[PDB]
Amino acid sequence: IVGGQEAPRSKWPWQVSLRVHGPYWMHFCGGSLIHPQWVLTAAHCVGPDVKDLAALRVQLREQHLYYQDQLLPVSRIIVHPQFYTAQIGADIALLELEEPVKVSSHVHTVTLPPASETFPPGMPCWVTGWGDVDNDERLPPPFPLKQVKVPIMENHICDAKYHLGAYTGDDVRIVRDDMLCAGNTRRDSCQGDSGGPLVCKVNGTWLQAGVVSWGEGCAQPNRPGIYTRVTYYLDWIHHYVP
Amino acid sequence: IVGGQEAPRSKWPWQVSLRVHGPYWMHFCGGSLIHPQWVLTAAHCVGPDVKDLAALRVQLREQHLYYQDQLLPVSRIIVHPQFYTAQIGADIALLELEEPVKVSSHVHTVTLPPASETFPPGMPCWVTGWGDVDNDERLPPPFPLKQVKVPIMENHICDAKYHLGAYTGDDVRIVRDDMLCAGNTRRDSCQGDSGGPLVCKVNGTWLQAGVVSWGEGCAQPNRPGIYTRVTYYLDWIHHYVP
Amino acid sequence: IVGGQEAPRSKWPWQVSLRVHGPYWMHFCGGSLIHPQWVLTAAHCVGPDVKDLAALRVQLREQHLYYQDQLLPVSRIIVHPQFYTAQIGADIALLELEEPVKVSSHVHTVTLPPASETFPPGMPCWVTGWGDVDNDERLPPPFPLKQVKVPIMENHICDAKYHLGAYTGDDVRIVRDDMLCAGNTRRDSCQGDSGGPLVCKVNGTWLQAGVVSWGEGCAQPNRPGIYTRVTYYLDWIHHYVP
Amino acid sequence: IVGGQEAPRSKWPWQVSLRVHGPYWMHFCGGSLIHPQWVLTAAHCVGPDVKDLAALRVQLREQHLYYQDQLLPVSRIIVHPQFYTAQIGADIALLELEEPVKVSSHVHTVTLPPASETFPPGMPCWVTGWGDVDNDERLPPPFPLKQVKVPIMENHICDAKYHLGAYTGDDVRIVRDDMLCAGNTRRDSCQGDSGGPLVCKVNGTWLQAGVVSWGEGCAQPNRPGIYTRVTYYLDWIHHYVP
Ligand SMILES: NCc1cccc(C2CCN(C(=O)c3cncc(CCc4ccccc4)c3)CC2)c1
Ligand SMILES: NCc1cccc(C2CCN(C(=O)c3cncc(CCc4ccccc4)c3)CC2)c1
Ligand SMILES: NCc1cccc(C2CCN(C(=O)c3cncc(CCc4ccccc4)c3)CC2)c1
Ligand SMILES: NCc1cccc(C2CCN(C(=O)c3cncc(CCc4ccccc4)c3)CC2)c1
Repeated sequence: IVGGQEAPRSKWPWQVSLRVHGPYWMHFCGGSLIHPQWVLTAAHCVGPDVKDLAALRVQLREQHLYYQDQLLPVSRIIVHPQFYTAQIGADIALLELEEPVKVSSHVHTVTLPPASETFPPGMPCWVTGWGDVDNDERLPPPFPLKQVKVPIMENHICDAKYHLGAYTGDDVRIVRDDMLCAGNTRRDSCQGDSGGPLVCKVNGTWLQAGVVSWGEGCAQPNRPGIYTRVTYYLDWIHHYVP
Repeated sequence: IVGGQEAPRSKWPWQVSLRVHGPYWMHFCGGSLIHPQWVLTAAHCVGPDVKDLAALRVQLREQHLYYQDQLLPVSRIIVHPQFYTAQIGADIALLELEEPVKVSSHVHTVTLPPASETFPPGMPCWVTGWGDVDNDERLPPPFPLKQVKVPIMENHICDAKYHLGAYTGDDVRIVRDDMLCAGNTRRDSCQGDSGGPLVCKVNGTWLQAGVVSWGEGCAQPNRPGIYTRVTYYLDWIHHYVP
Repeated sequence: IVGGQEAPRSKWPWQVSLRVHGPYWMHFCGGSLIHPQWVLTAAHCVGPDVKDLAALRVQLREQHLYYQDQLLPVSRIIVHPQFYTAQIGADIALLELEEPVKVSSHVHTVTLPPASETFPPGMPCWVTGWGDVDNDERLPPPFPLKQVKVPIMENHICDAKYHLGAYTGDDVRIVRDDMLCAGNTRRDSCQGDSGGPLVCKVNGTWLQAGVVSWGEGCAQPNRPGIYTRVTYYLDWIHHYVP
Repeated sequence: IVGGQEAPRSKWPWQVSLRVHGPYWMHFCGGSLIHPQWVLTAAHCVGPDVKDLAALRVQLREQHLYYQDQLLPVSRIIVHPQFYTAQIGADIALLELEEPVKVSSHVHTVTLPPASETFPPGMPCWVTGWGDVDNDERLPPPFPLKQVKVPIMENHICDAKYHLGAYTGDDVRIVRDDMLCAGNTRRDSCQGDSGGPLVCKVNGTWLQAGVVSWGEGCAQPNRPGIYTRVTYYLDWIHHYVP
């Protein structure tokens, strides 16, 4: 997270951290609990090449990374078949936990938006995670969960901005229909935040609008962060999670 | 260049090296002289973001990099408008030299192929360059030009090979129509070879069948090197090169 | 600390962490409370060149680094004058806290030995710290205070081992007289543990035998860890600590 | 070499490059030919631990490193028995080439000073080598041999300068009697240059005053380069070298 602040212990109960096995169980991406038994993440975090299930762990909300670890096993990794890279799209994936989670005031699911949600500029939206604080800048220890309120920019506008300073033809889409943009040069997502959520407060209720996906750097001029648009994959999500 | 060998001084008179301004004039991509005044290269070497002509220089066929440089200014950098990433394709570009090269026996153009040339499996082709001798293994000094013969593989088979060990849907194209595959786990192009030439001897003439573009690692199982298919872009090339 | 285990919360009440300001108050060396107002560390940790006092802070016994920091200012940095490098000797320094520690049952001073104390082989000695767990292997998060029981070795047997595989003359002393040896290829202190304590239980009492100084790598064959002999520098210490 | 410039081809016939075996015969230290069959160098380049002779190669004078190699095998490595670290002293060594060198104009020996030579405060002395052009800054390719003229600084004046801004006692010498100082904040030797010669022209004859050995950084305020005083080790050298 570039900008923002440490989340209060009371915010973002659905946030999780993905851990890969090695010298220690290192965090590599974020995610969200969208069902007692399913975590929503970004496909690039776990693909496109097939990974070893035994080398992965899910960690639920934690105010400080690694300090109160209760690693959970995963029985399935479901990656969207249309995925190869985040620029092409379909950067979305599911982790079915070996066991369901006992919900809490501190840890519970996040609501997926209705299929018609669009999230126009102006909506209060926050992206959260334990990722870098700036290009090539690691989140220092104790690794507090960070949050930052980011502005949503219309797709067609964001697309045109990505073409700024590039050789790419104005009529060839960079920011696709299944993607969403948010952030400016002071507020953004960054490596390590990938797979986590972008949530907006809609009608007195938090809705997960996107999944941290990619972008040209973090907080750079004319390069807002790109998120996998949740609405574009509800059909797919629902094939697996109740 | 993975495997293969240092190239005889009389072979590959069209090879060029692209240099960026810095502590010194560092090699960052290969190229190929296709007209006394034009260099063919890979778009990802100079894009998708536009860079400053002043930071770029072109070095003609040299046996040992940096050994006896004779840098040449560039007047125009022309990138195919359909380019954004190598996985998406259209990874091709043209560099206009401020001045037309005096062709000799040691340095001259390579022939472009006719739109019909498919270059099927079994054709003798060589990739040349000064890139890494293996994944994360730099070409050691005195940095000699390397060559390695590579077996070509039909697009459809190469594409399916790339699905082996991957979550990508079998019906989702990974290797595209504007690309060409060649190489194995012991002979391949690699980082730093990008933008250079893949030439096949066709009925008496060396023709440039491809532009080194990308792949998953170098000489990795089921991951041959991917090249931009020169025939596909012949129309685009001729719109600028006489 | 190489080998050993995370230390229970009750043991090592004297352990302290030294911190330098940067993105965060990063730990860089060990240290030990020898008086409510004085911390004993290694000269190499804070020397030989003069450093800005506003750049240093001290942390008393903390189970996991960074977790619950209570950073303490420092008034004075006293380095043995005969110190230049650890191989030469006199790797010992004193830190004067801005004010006395409210000594408690959990965090309190360690006892310095008598000048006559020798701490001979087969003795029960221990080293504690937050340093690397192996050569080029940082203590993983959440960084718990580690401890390891190490076997003391006579200074001359140690010097002999250090000459094995080296050009240095047999008659030339590597392990000097103001130094002490402990450890093997399975247990040893390492970078990050410098300045920390080596304590030995003598007739029902814990006595600080040395301060982590140097060695060739950590837990390497024929290369026991080398400590600054505290008995050697008592007059200097007493000259400052009441 | 910090500051200075490339050496004309005619100068420094005695300079040599020491190579270690790896992906390629990598340069690691400089050296000087003092006998058709003997090379003078620093002991820290090849010690304190004993090295594998099959892994070492010597390269006589080269305008450009690696471009026209002709590696010569070594039959013996003589490290001064008093050596352990460069701050302690005796940073000198001898390599005996397997075969006597065919001496000429382009490449021949350097003259060692008489037992009493002194080299007074501020003399035209030169240091040469293929090392870093600055702290953490490498010699870019094609790695031309650099030269730079450096002022001598009497040892007492130098030692005092090393004490400025340092804790070490004024009566404890850092710059030792078997050492010599040269250089300033704009001209100096650096990592990679170690083992190479420092020559001072006295009465038409170029004499080697020292061996590049150590210092605090390169060309740092109040920290001139430190060299092993040749005159101090003449007897030891002649015990081996005719
Ligand atoms: N702030 C949003 C965000 C969130 C999480 C991770 C990233 C990271 C994605 C990878 N990345 C690239 O710049 C990047 C990597 N690969 C491809 C591209 C697009 C093409 C490109 C390449 C080079 C220059 C310009 C444009 C961009 C760093 C930020 C970005
Ligand atoms: N052997 C031919 C060749 C020639 C020149 C350069 C490369 C390099 C391209 C970048 N590269 C990647 O692995 C790579 C980088 N970005 C994206 C992908 C595709 C998606 C992917 C990512 C991670 C794992 C599997 C697949 C692959 C290293 C080799 C390869
Ligand atoms: N396991 C004991 C221990 C405890 C704390 C810190 C260290 C570190 C000191 C620095 N270090 C060196 O190898 C080292 C650094 N500088 C100098 C020397 C002595 C000379 C030398 C150099 C190279 C090889 C052999 C001998 C050794 C790593 C371990 C070691
Ligand atoms: N310009 C002279 C010269 C020539 C060749 C190589 C070096 C290198 C020696 C190692 N080095 C150190 O800074 C260095 C390494 N270890 C020990 C010391 C002395 C003690 C010291 C350490 C840190 C700060 C101040 C003083 C200094 C880099 C330059 C320096």
